[PDB]
Amino acid sequence: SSSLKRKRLS
Amino acid sequence: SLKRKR
Amino acid sequence: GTVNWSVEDIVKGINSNNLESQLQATQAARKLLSREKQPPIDNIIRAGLIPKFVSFLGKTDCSPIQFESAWALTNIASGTSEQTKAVVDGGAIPAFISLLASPHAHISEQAVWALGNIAGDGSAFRDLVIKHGAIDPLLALLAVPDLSTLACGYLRNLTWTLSNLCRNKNPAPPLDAVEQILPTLVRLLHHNDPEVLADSCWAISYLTDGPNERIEMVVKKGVVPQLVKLLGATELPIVTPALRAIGNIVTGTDEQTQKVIDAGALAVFPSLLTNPKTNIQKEATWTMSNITAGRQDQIQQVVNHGLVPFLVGVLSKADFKTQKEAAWAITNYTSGGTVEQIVYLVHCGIIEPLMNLLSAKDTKIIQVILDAISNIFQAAEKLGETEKLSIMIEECGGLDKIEALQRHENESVYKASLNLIEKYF
Repeated sequence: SSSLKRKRLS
Repeated sequence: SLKRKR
Repeated sequence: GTVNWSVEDIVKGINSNNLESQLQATQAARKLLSREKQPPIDNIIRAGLIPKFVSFLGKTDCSPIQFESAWALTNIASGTSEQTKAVVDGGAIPAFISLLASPHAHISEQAVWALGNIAGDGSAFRDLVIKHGAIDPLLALLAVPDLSTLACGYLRNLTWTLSNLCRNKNPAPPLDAVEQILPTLVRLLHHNDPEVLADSCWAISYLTDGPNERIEMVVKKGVVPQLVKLLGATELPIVTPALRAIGNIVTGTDEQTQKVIDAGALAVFPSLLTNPKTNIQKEATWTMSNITAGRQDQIQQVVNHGLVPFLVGVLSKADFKTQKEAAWAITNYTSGGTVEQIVYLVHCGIIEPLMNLLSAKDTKIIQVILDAISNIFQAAEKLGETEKLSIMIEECGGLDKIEALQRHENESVYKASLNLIEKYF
């Protein structure tokens, strides 16, 4: 799907 | 009735 | 400055009695947690930093440390369920919801993002985020006359977090929460940003994945024509969730199915059933199978749109998973169709690829196919053209494969195959 969770990167 | 859910 | 600190250094700074020292250490933690290569999430958790981060969320007098801690916590919550839980256990949910009302857009955005990760973990945390009252302030962020005035990244994050509030199925989201979110969702579905459109479609596909009462809540909002339009988008990340949504909808009542037919969905399927992405072909064929499970007038629409040759095509050559869905589509068709519709199917060349698939090492598709053979013979009996059909099957090697299936491991396979020969061969 679209991702369950998202990390915010630099 | 012949329907198939995901 | 704050690049590549040790966790020990971070702890030392956060434990100082000094707000600026705490800010610098928190920013250092955020940079650690932001690196692509194996961020030390568990070390940060084990150092006991989460309660400190959560308390920093409440420091309205120091918006930078609010932002840095929100970001840090966002990235902890982006991890495993155990890591997301640590964030929730630290009291982060009500603190983030309070931050939705921040005067600083970059801070409210980060709060939106964090809540998306928390809700995205599963049904329980989703429902817990909803119980703490997140939906009203989230929707309020979108209460503007024109979505285009919002920052692009900001709108994308909001849309993504709303979709996670719609996601997961045991149980599905509270009906009242879904009712509350849907009008904003409908509006986002008409926005012109491809990522917003993708995530809006995902949300709708989640909401339509369940009992027919759930489907009806969505269909009653009049979104089906917009979904069909998005079904024709050039962007694969939009077509995929649009198609999942449309497919979900036609698992519903005949009336709900008729809505997607009325909206013109079937004219898109020549492209979808030959699409280069195997997943699209598979989902499209599954969708067709549920449309051929409909009324005879709906089967007739499939015929009128010239889609039976496309079904023959997929049955003839496709990824195996797609072929199995085509098999279903055919068995459904032959089950509910009129004699004339069934005759048409044969004249389109269904028999040979149908027979070719009987050699598959998948007992399920075999049962499906044998059922279809049965149905076509039943129609052929009403016409008395059973001889002609038997020959057709023989001339293409079908009788051989059916003869073999008599000695099959599965009971109903052996049974159905012998029954066919003992009645038509």
